[PDB]
Amino acid sequence: VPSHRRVNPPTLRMKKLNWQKLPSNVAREHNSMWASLSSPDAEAVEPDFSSIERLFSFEPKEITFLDAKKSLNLNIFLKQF
Amino acid sequence: KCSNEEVAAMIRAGDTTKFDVEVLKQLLKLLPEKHEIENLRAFTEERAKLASADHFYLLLLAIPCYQLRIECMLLCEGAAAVLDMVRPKAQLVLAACESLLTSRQLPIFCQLILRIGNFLNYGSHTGDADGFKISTLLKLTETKSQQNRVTLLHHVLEEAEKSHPDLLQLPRDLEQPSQAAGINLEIIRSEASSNLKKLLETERKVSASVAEVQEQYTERLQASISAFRALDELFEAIEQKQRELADYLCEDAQQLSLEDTFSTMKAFRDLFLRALKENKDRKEQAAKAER
Amino acid sequence: TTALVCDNGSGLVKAGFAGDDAPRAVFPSIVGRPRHQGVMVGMGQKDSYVGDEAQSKRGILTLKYPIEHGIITNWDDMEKIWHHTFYNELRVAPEEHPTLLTEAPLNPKANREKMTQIMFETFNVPAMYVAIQAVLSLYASGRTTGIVLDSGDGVTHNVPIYEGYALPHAIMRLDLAGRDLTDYLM
Amino acid sequence: TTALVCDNGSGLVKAGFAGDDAPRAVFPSIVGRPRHQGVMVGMGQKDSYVGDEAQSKRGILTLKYPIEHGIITNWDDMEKIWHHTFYNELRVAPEEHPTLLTEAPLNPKANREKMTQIMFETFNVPAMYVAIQAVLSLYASGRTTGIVLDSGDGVTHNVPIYEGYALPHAIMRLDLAGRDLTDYLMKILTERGYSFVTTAEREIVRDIKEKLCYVALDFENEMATAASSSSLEKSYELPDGQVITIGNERFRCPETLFQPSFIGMESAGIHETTYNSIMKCDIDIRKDLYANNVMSGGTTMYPGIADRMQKEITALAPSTMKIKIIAPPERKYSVWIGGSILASLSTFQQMWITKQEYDEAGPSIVHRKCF
Ligand SMILES: Nc1ncnc2c1ncn2[C@@H]1O[C@H](COP(=O)(O)OP(=O)(O)O)[C@@H](O)[C@H]1O
Ligand SMILES: Nc1ncnc2c1ncn2[C@@H]1O[C@H](COP(=O)(O)OP(=O)(O)O)[C@@H](O)[C@H]1O
Ligand SMILES: [Mg+2]
Ligand SMILES: [Mg+2]
Repeated sequence: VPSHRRVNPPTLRMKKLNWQKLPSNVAREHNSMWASLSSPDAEAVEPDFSSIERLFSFEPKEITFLDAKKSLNLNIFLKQF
Repeated sequence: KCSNEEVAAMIRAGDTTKFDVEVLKQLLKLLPEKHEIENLRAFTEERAKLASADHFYLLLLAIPCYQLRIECMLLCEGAAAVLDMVRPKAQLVLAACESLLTSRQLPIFCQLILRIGNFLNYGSHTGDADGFKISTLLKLTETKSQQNRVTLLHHVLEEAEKSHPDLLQLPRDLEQPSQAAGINLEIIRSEASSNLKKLLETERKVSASVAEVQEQYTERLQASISAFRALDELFEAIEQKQRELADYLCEDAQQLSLEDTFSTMKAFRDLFLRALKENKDRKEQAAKAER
Repeated sequence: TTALVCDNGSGLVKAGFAGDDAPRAVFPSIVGRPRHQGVMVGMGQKDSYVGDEAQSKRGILTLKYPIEHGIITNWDDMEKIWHHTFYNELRVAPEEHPTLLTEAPLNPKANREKMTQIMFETFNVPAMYVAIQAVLSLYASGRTTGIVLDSGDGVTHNVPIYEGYALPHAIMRLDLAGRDLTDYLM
Repeated sequence: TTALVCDNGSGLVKAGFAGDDAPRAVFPSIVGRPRHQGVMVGMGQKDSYVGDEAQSKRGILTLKYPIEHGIITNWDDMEKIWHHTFYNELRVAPEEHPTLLTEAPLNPKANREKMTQIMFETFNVPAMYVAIQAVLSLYASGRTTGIVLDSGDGVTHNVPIYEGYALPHAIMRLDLAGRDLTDYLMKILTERGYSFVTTAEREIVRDIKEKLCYVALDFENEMATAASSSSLEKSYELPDGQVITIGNERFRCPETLFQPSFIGMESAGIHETTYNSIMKCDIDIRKDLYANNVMSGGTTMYPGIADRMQKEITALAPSTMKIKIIAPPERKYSVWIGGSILASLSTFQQMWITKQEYDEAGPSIVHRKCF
């Protein structure tokens, strides 16, 4: 029934926002921030979920077991012989 | 750069222009000792034969209640310095709490952040929540996109530029909340309480002193005690607004709900301006690349 | 593809292909403009001789060096040098070949800016890189560390290099090289 | 009898009569030798120009600094400096006037031996005194206690003094001052295409540093402002008539004082030197040093150094107590002013070093007499 809880589900898997969840009874208190926002008369901005889905979703090859720097030094070392 | 008689008469006259905190601290650290005072009082010869140091000490001994007068100089300049450093900061703290308790675009902004967080964490235990703590605004920059360039806060201020730009007027309400306190309020509160106790002791000593010291210094002592009582009333108002801010953000008052909220909110407003700046730089660099 | 190395030195430009041990096109960096009066009709004679052509016919030419103390003075002359070494000596299209450039230490940065602008606009390349000459001199020796005293034609500079990392603050420069020795011998 | 105060600093020798406010003879400490050939026979072509003559005719002179990193290296040049500052500048006999002198902290003892032997054998005086520069700077600040960051031309040393007791263990020294800033400014001007390689050009770059450079309050904001807009660019006229214009080099050059990794030194800035000097003191007296951060030396003449210094200490120190920076406008000559304060005192007659003390105890009584 609140406006913010009306969430369309994402098709792709979204990256998780990490926060500590407030309990719903505490946030709906009369002195709280969120009692004014659970009313439908407040201005609830619609997020663009398509953009969030777009941005926040999840020769032969010389195979070497070494990093590029040590291979570079070894090649510079070997070609002087 | 003057004689012993002029600084002696300036100490007696109550003039504080050439007497700041450090000079009076040196003078109190170069107070005469008991045997020095007794030897100068038992000095019976010609006082021109003494040094200028001993002549200055005899001029200092000639001043009645001279140590109490020097204490009055030091406490007046110290009380003035303490009020000048503490009172605009305490006024900024009171204005910070007053504009934190009431805000216009901040419910719309935190409702939008709650909608986006409910979209991101849908199906989890944290999702379908009616709210969050004030520390989530620090944690807005933690969540960050595929390209590792745009954070969640940067994305929110990017979309808020085109949709609802009144959120860009959000730091205008938070400028008296901005810059926090700078220092801990309890330490300068203890300094103000110690200064008020010292000034009350000094007024009791002046009331025990002669009428010359009373007419010279009692009105300054009364003005300083009145200003420090107004400062203590301001501290009590800050305590009341601290309890109001603790009940406003749904946190218990036993934890630090005064300075931590100022630091969290100051860092969040700096991240707001920094995210605005980086999104403007991203838009300008994209425009330059397009050109 | 096969990369190019073009050491654009202060007195001689040494260009050639990567993977090779001998530079294919070694030619001096001069621009020879005629100064006397031509009397032949038939054209043929250019208004600017570049490279070995200016060396061969040098008795009727004013020779201008575009690079002075590791700093490109006349950019049009150095563009002509680059055009000659790309199109006449080595004869390669610049937009299909990687090309490695060299630069002296402690240079003015706008010289590097203008070389980057010419190599990405005029002779636009698929890729390029600008690197310190003493580092490449140490890489020729087969060793990773050491000090290189590179004394070219405009700049004599000392660079110490530890583990492939050239130490920036200890690099020094001296504007005394082969052109000044030539002037003193003159 | 009027005494003489003569700070023989690394940068400029500042001398004058005691009991006064300003030094009469301020001149740089250089010895200039001609490197070319003389052809014009006559007119007093003297082989070694000293001081202002070496400054004026500097285009044909190799200039040598006798004091390098606060240490008198060349001694004959320093004798020529003393001869010029006594005979030509002040024009006074040394044998009828006391002469106060100054010295750097943690100095070698044989340096003090040699200065005492020159001040009693060559330039004979009735009396003389050697004092620490930070102590005289604190005296000219009018306070007995405080911490002094003295940054000259070679040495930036931190000295805390509590109630006249200069704490020896807490004194430290960082070899980064004005000549290093001048050499770095020579290095970074070559990015703009201006070459300054000679010692004559060092005075021109030093004048650029004196006239145009300033300490940034925030370095990264000044990078952003300099890269964004060319509003902070400033033009300077060379002695040959050419005009250069410098941008970020006005504040990249003093930033070596806060970031010595620019010239490649592992030690941190002067703020960390001040703070690590403060933890070497007793915890009772640290509160007084926080409110009494005195500066001296001309490397502190940049007009943004106080607020940046207070910001750096307030970032470093705990914010529970008060931080204050003592930066008087005449802190360039505060070494000389403190010497003039100390010379004309009635008590200071009994701490003079006489010739009889010299004859009895060698040139070595300065160790047991002074701190
Ligand atoms: N065999 C040689 N003997 C002496 N000097 C030479 C010789 N070969 C070249 N040089 C000097 O070196 C200069 C070329 O040096 P070079 O390695 O091309 O420097 P850069 O690459 O910086 O131009 C020439 O001007 C010449 O004076
Ligand atoms: N107005 C100024 N602005 C910036 N730097 C200055 C200024 N005046 C002097 N300096 C620098 O500070 C030094 C001043 O010398 P000083 O500290 O009096 O003695 P010394 O450095 O020789 O011990 C000079 O070397 C000069 O480079
Ligand atoms: Mg070369
Ligand atoms: Mg000095």
